[PDB]
Amino acid sequence: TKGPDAASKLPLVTPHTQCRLKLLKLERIKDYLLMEEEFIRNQEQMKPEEERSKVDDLRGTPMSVGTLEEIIDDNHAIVSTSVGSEHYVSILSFVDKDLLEPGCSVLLNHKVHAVIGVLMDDTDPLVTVMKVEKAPQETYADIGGLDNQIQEIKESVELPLTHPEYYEEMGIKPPK
Amino acid sequence: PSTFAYPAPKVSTAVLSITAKAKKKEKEKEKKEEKEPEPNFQLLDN
Amino acid sequence: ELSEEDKQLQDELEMLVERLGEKDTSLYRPALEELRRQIRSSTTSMTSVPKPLKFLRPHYGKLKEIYENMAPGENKRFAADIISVLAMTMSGERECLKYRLVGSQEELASWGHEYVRHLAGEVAKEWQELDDAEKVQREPLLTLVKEIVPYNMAHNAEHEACDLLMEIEQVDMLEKDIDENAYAKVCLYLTSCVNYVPEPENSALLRCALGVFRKFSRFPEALRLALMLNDMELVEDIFTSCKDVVVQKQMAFMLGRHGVFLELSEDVEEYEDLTEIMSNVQLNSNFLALARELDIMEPKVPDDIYKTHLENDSARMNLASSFVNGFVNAAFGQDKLLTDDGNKWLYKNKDHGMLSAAASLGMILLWDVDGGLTQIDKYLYSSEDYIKSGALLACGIVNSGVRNECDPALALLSDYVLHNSNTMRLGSIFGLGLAYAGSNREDVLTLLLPVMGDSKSSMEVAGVTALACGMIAVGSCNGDVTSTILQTIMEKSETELKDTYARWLPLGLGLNHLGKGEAIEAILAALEVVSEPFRSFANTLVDVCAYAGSGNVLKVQQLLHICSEHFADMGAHQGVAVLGIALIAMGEEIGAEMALRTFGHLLRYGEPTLRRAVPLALALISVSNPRLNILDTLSKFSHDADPEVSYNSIFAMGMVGSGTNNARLAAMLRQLAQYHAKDPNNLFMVRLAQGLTHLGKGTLTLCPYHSDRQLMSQVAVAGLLTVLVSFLDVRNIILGKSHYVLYGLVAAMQPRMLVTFDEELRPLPVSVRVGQAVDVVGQAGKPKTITGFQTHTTPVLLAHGERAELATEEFLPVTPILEGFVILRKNPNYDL
Repeated sequence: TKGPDAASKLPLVTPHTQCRLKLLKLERIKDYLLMEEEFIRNQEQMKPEEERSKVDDLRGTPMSVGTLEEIIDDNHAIVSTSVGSEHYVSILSFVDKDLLEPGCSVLLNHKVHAVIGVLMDDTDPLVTVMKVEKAPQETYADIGGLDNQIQEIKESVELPLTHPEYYEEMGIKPPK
Repeated sequence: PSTFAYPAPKVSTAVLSITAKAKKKEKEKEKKEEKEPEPNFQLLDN
Repeated sequence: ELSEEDKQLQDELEMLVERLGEKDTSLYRPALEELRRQIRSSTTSMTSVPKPLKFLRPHYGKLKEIYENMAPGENKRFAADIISVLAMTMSGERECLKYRLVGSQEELASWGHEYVRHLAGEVAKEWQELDDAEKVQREPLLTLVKEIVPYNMAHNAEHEACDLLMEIEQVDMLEKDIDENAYAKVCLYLTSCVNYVPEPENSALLRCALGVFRKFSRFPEALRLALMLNDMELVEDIFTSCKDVVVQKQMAFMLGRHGVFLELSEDVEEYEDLTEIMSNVQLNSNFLALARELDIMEPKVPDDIYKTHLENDSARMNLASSFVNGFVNAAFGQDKLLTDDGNKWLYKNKDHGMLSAAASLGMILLWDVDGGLTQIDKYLYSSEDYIKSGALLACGIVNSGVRNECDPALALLSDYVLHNSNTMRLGSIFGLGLAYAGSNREDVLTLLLPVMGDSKSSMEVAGVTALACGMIAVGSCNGDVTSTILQTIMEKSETELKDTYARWLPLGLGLNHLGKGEAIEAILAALEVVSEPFRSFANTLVDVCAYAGSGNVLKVQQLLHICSEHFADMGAHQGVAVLGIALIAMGEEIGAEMALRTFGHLLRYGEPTLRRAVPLALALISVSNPRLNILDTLSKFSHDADPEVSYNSIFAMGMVGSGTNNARLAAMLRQLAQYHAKDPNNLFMVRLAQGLTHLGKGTLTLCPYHSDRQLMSQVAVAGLLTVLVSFLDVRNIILGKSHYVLYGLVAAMQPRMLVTFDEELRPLPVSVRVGQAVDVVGQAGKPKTITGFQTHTTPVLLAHGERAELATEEFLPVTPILEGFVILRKNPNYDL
């Protein structure tokens, strides 16, 4: 459970009448943003090895990604190449014999196929674009009326996350 | 004209909100705080 | 192209511009009169593109020069008006402004709303470009702002009206032009703009916006601002000017809720009631009163909170057991473990364990100098008299947040502040600081003076000692206390500094300088004497305490630099630095929410020392505020590998959920307990986090902000700072011998309630539509300040960020902002 990767919404500037209260609030957001950029950039510059470097030498470049299918011994597993073939590759020490699970997408050495790393987070590009990063900009105050419809849609998707006590204290399972 | 021969031996972010106002007010605080005889006559041994 | 009307108008204007070629007598008066009519007619119309300005694309060079020669009298001026109006459409500001400056006067209203505003901008543009080098240009520009500002006041353009004055740097006139139907719009605007505005304009705005509240006899509103500027004199005048006792009574209840005490002269009627109200003696009766309606008088026990049934006696966990029986049942007036068999309970705590348990005895019963002090009669004189510090903190803690005329804290504590035993003194100075936090009383401050110079006092005695003095003179920059602190801080030796408890000495310096960044230039000057690291460390930490809640992006940029640096004597300076951003930025919501992003970056791109402070930093940003994004952020680091980050994240969660009874935070807290069951250090504080999340069964908030989150509570910001910085080194301080420091929060502990009373103080249950507060700034009319309405029958509880409005027009509250205790005046207008 990586946790909720909620959208990234910059705070909201209201007044909207284009008054100086608006300019100041946008400036404050900009000021911290300029400050925040400063830390990111000034962290790479202000910021000026012998263990991992050995590992990267065993792996080499590139590293194939096939699907694990069986952990024969502790140091042997059968990995299916990216074409649907099979291979009785060797499980090296640096790999974690724990995260290695049947069905997991394993990183394979290119010359002599041998499990070298477990590639979690291999979700398709076709579903990793399905995730909303930049939150839309229409707050519940932009929707007029629909108070009966909104409440119905706020008791299944918002409330069951803020005040879970109400539902579990009553025996319901939040409408889903 | 001279001698020769033997040779040799972050960023300030804008923050334009109050950067200038502080700096322009800071300067005000600052105001309140306030060969002709050369070698070529080288005395050189043989 | 054009039409018969448009093409002809192009010619008619074209003829008029052309006819000014020569010096004919019937060419200057006649033509300029025509341009005056056509330009005036179109410009003083609907927003229609000013056809005269679109057709008229001529050059003024011929008329500008002859302007001088051609009748420098009226005929000269007339040309200026025609060229001036044509300038606003084009980009000739300097000339565009100076034409109305020198040309014909007439009146601004005659041209058009669009023109007026454009002159408004240029006037502000010129005034800003005009420095103190010469006022000769200022008198004319100042004259313009005399007329234009009244123009906006009438035309719903107060925003531009306030905006226009703010640009000039001078905003006095609003006092004389605000109408009974405008002060709300103008007064609200300044209060909203004041926070963002930098020094010293922000301070000037507060008084001016405060002044406007004066001209229309809206006394309670003047109170909120008066404290915002944190200047007592203006408070005393309003105190004096309030010929109405009822307003006098209320403005004392807001004076009390802020913890502000002004010696009341006997000339003021009902001095005892005002003194008792200001002394906060009536608070205990309400709090117990609140409980009886809410039905929460029954005390809780640690076992139920932890819910041992669902999960799949060391001295430490006993402390966590002792603490939870503090905060959780604190201020309820009764505990089921620390009041009956306490001798048995404490005896299973070794020294510092006894200290913590005894202190909770006083925090279990706050705001009762009698009941608590009588619940303070079975331990302190313990066979292990070491626990005397424990009840001394309880002795001091009980007096914290209140003031009794009999001065109990000094009496009992004084006789033991000189007690030779080091532990006996720890409770004395610390407990005393809690009791009189922000009192600034010269006696207690003086009596605390020898503690600094008492060499026999151990460093741990000293560190609390400087902290104790700071908590008393918080936000006043007391010359005597500052001198004592400033004199004491210099004398410190280098070797003795290297200890952790010396980390507290600078803290006391700042706590005296909370909320005044102008006077901290000197205090940072004096500290330069001492040698590093603590010279730099104190400098930063003293720097932070100066700018508590200022919203100064400059200091934040300065503070962010320190955290940004990548260096052990440099890491203490960093750790206080990250906590610096949290304190400075936590005034405005716009900035404060942004500091979260900066905090997050400091964790992924941070280093050991920084990563420990970030979990604490988030704690101050959203105290008693279960924002899901922040609470989630603490969790994902709640399992971190570094023990310090894991603890700090767990403590932050406790603060963020302090008194909120957030079920998710509890469920999140419970799951962590199972994960960290092995490590006593984590389990102790994760259990502690569950303790803070139930502060007063949720009937309290440590939020340092009152008055719609606008009025800062100075004494409060002192407390949280002590524990938070003290948490900058948890293992030596928290995990070490100093479990008692967690009682530092008791200074800011306040109640959150919605009990409505009749005019006679009887609970008047009034339908109060209470929901998320929504800003009314910039919204025309009577905008609804409450959204997500949920009608509650008062008394009611307002989770942080909530506002309550009297849904019945039967009553007209004396103070506009319904927080704390409000005197509801029966509406004379309402008719049954």
